[PDB]
Amino acid sequence: EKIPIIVGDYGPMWVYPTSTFDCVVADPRKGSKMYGLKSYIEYQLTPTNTNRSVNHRYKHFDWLYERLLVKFGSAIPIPSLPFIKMRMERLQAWMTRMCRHPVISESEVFQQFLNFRDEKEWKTGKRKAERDELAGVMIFSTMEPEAPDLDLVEIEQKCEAVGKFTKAMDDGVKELLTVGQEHWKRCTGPLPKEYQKIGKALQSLATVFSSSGYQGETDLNDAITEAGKTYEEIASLVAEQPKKDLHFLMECNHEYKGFLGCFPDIIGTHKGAIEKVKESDKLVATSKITLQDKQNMVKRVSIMSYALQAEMNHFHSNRIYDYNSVIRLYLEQQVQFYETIAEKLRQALSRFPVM
Amino acid sequence: EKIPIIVGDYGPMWVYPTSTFDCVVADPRKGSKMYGLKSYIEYQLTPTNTNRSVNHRYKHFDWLYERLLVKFGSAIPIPSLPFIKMRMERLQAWMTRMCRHPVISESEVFQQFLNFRDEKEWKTGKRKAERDELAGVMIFSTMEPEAPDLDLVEIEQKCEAVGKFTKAMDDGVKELLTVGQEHWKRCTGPLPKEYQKIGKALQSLATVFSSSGYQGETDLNDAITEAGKTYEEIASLVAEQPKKDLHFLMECNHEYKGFLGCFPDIIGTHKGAIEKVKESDKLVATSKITLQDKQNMVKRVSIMSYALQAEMNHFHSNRIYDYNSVIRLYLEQQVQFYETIAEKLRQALSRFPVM
Repeated sequence: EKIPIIVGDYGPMWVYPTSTFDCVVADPRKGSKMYGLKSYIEYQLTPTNTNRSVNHRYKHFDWLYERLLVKFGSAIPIPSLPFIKMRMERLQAWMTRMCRHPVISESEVFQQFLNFRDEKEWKTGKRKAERDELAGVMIFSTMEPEAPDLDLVEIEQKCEAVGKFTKAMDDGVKELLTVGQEHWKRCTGPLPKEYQKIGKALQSLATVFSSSGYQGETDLNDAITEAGKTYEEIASLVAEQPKKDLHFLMECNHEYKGFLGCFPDIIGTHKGAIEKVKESDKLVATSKITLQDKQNMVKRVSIMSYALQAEMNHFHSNRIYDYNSVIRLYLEQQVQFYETIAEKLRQALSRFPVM
Repeated sequence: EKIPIIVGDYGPMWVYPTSTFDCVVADPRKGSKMYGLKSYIEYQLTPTNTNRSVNHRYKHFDWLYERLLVKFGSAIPIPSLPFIKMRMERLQAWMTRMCRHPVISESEVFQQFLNFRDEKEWKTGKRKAERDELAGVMIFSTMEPEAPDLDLVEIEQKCEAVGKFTKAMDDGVKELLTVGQEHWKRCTGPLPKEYQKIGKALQSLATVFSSSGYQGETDLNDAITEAGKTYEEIASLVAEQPKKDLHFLMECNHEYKGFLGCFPDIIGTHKGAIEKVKESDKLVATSKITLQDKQNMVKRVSIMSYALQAEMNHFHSNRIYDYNSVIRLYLEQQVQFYETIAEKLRQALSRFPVM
C-alpha cells in the first residue's frame, strides 16, 4: 500500500507500469453473459488484464469518484463525471483516464471496483473503502520519495509555479470553451438557417422563371433549382459539422477544466502545510508544539512537494499529447469539411449552361 | 421619331441595332482633356460610336432619369439610380443598361445628353426635352407595329400574364434580397468575430503552455500559435468575402427589383385603357363619346399591347442571361473561397509535430 515517487529526467515522478492498463466500458445487453435487464442502466467493464467483466450502475461510478476524491484528492486531480450514447462515451474516457493513472489504477479501491466476483464481495469492498482512514492529507503518509528531503525554499518555489501555471491554464481553457460554445450555437442555429433560406430563395426564383412557360430556359432554371438544393444540403452539413470536430476540441477542454478545478484545494492544502512549517520555530519556542512534531511536519511537507511535482509531470505529459492530438484532429476534420463544401458547389456550378 | 415594333420568333419585339451601343463612365481628372476640378463631382462619358466625351454632374443623371420616366414610363421600365467608387460602378451599369435599350438609346433626349458640343447646346437640349409633350400615354402615338391590330381577348390575356409574372418575380427577388442581406450582415459582423475569438483563444492557450518554461514543447506550441493566427486570417477572409460574390448577386437583384417596381404603373395604365375600350360601346350608345374616338382607343390599346410584349421580350432575354451570368459568378467565387479556407487549414495542420 506504499506509493513510490522517484526522480527522473523531469524531476519527481510516479512509477509507471511496464505495461499499459485500460478498461472497456460496454453495454451488458450485448455481452457474452446472460443478462437480466432493469432500470437502472448498467455498464459492463472489462479490464485489459482479464477476461472477467463486472457490471455497474451509474451511481456506482459516482460512488467511486467520491471515494477517489476523499482518498487521493489532496494530491491528485480526479476528472469530473459526465444522449445515452454520450454518457457511455464519457464514462469510457473517464475510466481510461483513471486506468492510466499509475497511482489510482493501483489503489485497492479502484481494483476491487473492477474485480469483485459476487455481490457479497462488492458490498464488502465498498464498506472497506468507505472506512479507509488513509484519506485527505493522511494520504501523504503512504507515499515514499526515493530521494533526499527537499528544503523549504525549493518546496515553496515549486508550489508557487504550479499555482501560477494552473491558474493561467484554467483561464485559457475557460476562454476557449466559451468562444467554442458560442460558435457551436451559431453553427447549429442561425447559420444553417441562413444557408437554408438562401437555397430556398434560389429555388423559389427558379420556379418563377419557370412560370414564363418558355421551354427554352428549362435547363437554365433546373441548374438554379439544383444550386438552391445544394445550399440546403450545405445548411445540413454546417449544422452537423460540430459533432465531428468542435465537439472533440470542447471535450478535451472540458476534461482539463475538470482537472484544473481540483487545484484550488490541492494548492490551498499545500500552502497551508508550508505555512505551518514556517510557523514551526515560533510554535516550538512557545511550547505550543514539540520538537518531534515539527520534525514530522517538515518531513510531511517534503513528501507533499514530491507528490505535487510527480502529479504535475503526469499532468504535463498528458496535456502536451492530448492538446496535440485533439487540435490535429480538429484541423483534419475542418479541412475535410471545407473541401466537401467546395466540391458540392463545384458540382452545382458544373450544371449551368454557359452563355 | 417613329418607333418600330416587329413580330419575331417570340412575338412582338423592338428593332435592335446591327451593332451594340455602349458608353464608358470615367473620372474626367484622368482624361485626355484639360479639366478644372470642382464640387460638384463629374462623370466623363464616352459613347462607343465616337471619340468625343461629355462631362456630367450626378444631378444631370437624375434629370435624365426623370426625363426618361416622364417620356417612356408608360411603356418601359427605367432602372433606378444609385463609397464613391461604388457610385461610379453603379452609374456605369445604369448607362450600359440604357445604351443597350433599342428604344431609349435612340431617343433624342438620350442622344443629346451624350453628344452636346457646348454648354449652350446642352441647356438647349435640356429645355427641349423638358417641353416634350410626347410623354406618358402619348408615347404610344409614336410607336408603329408592323403587324395586324390585336383583338381585345389576346390583349387582355397578354396583359394579365405580364402582371402575374412580374408580381411573382418581384416577390421572389425581394425574398432573395432579404435573406442575402441577412447573411451578409452575419458574415461581416458576428461570424468573423467568432473565428477571431477562437484564433485568439488558441494563441492564448499556446502562450500558457509556453509558460511551462519547458523547452521541449516549443514546436508543439508554435504550431498551435500559428493555427490560432490562421483562424484570425480566416476571420478576415470571411469578412471580406461578400464584396467578391454576394455583392454581385445582390446588385443584379437590386437592379431587377428596380425594373419590377415600374410595372404597377405600367400595368395599371394598360388595364385602365383596356377597361375604357370595354366601356366604349356603352359610352358611344349613350352619346358620351363619338365613333372615331372609340376607333382611336381601340387602335391605341393594340399598340400598347405590342409595346408591352416587345418590352417583356427585352426583359426576359436580359433576365435569363443576367441571372445565368451572376449565379455562375457567385458559385465560382464561392468555390474559390472554400478552397482557400481549406488550403489555409491544410497549411496550419502541416506544421504540427506528430506524436
